[PDB]
Amino acid sequence: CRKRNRS
Amino acid sequence: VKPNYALKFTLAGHTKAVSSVKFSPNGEWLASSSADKLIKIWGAYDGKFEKTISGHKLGISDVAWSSDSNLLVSASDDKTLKIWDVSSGKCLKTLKGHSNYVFCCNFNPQSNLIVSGSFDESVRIWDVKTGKCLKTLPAHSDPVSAVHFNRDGSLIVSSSYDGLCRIWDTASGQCLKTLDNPPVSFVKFSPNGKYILAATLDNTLKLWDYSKGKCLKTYTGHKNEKYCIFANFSVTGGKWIVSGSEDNLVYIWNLQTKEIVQKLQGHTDVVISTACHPTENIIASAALENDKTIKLWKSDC
Repeated sequence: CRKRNRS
Repeated sequence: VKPNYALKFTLAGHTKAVSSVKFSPNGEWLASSSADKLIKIWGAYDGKFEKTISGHKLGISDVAWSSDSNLLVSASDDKTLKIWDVSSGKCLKTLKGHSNYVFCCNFNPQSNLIVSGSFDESVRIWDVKTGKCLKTLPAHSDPVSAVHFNRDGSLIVSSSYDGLCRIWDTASGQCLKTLDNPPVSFVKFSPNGKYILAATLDNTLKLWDYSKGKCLKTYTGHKNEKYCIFANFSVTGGKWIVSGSEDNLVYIWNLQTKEIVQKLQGHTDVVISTACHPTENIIASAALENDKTIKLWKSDC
């Protein structure tokens, strides 16, 4: 999940 | 005064975003983790592919080496960490306990303990030999972006999307210090354990005096608002700060003067991870889904 922009 | 990093090798083979690259302490290898669920081992000096290590059921956000370069630990979205024998590629232990994605991990210098951070907002401390969870810390109120031991192992620094950087006593698991409150997306101790380098999602890196609780240096010019990008101290030649960036560049700053001294161009997506080789002036960088490669860059200084 480091590859995703967390919002 | 300034380095002259130039691209020497591009390492292809992951099939999704690469999340983390790390050099082994003995300098021989680069380990990479990816969202493709795989760990890959590469020769640090020639980029030669060595092996693929498999077993996680979902992607991996971080990988870390033991002190003696013989083990790896990986943090996955499958809610586990895995301890690997690098020589055989075999999974030695699966660390179960987190209730959400495991995002970050590290051995202590003794390499008898692993520290982990998760989307479940906790930091866990694990026994390497048995795989058991020794301690669960209610460390933060949002996902834990980074965990790191200091050079004698007595401290852990953690960071989180909750805006906090905290320092923990390893032996007792109790908080020693808490440092606008933008999300803190990365943290690590300096080599000498006197400082902490912290990235925040406002395009800023800061060098903190741990004991003093004060900010000594700030590094800007790059882009970092969205992703948890690794940052490094480079010490083999000139004393630099190195970080990836969301404009697809690797940035290198003069640690003391805070000036940008180089920007490395070639990646075609966010540079999510950089690492500095322990003895040679070599940087490894890795990028997300539109790129999926690792690059090895070398400098004279």
